[PDB]
Amino acid sequence: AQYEDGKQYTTLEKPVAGAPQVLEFFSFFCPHCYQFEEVLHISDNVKKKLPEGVKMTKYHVNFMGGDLGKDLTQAWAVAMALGVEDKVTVPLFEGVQKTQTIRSASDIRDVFINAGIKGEEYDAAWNSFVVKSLVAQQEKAAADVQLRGVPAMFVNGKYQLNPQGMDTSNMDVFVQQYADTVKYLSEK
Repeated sequence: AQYEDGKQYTTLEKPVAGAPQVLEFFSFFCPHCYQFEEVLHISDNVKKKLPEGVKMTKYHVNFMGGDLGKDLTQAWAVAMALGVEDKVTVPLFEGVQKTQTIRSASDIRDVFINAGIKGEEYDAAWNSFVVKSLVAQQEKAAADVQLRGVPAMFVNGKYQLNPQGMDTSNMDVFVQQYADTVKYLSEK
């Protein structure tokens, strides 16, 4: 075939029921996630080729960057609740990996403040139980697939993207191949 299990994707031998349709994991500490987000715009290009009626979910993970890592998962919970993912993603990536000015929860918060979320609104979110459950979900979803590496994408709880088996000569070509795989898996 042209799409083979084990070549552009793998199959979970322990499929996850009731999963988000398209589910992506990242970490602001993860160098390839940095590339995926601002150089490649994977999420964006996947969305453009996804079918009618498909929800795209993106979650942060704890297992990189110790204490800041968890903080970052809480702050991504905040970003989701306030619907400001689009406004903090880029400055969080550059804060952790480029400029290295994010060293504490406080520095994380600054990115939000500078992006126009108000202090009280952020702090309110930060401490809210609605955020607490969104942290739970991120953890639960990573747990359900025993996730040990990012970036990572799963489709319908049963297939996992395998980017190491796609050509990386051309970056544009890598992305289309990646997205087309997701669409393929989506229709399966």
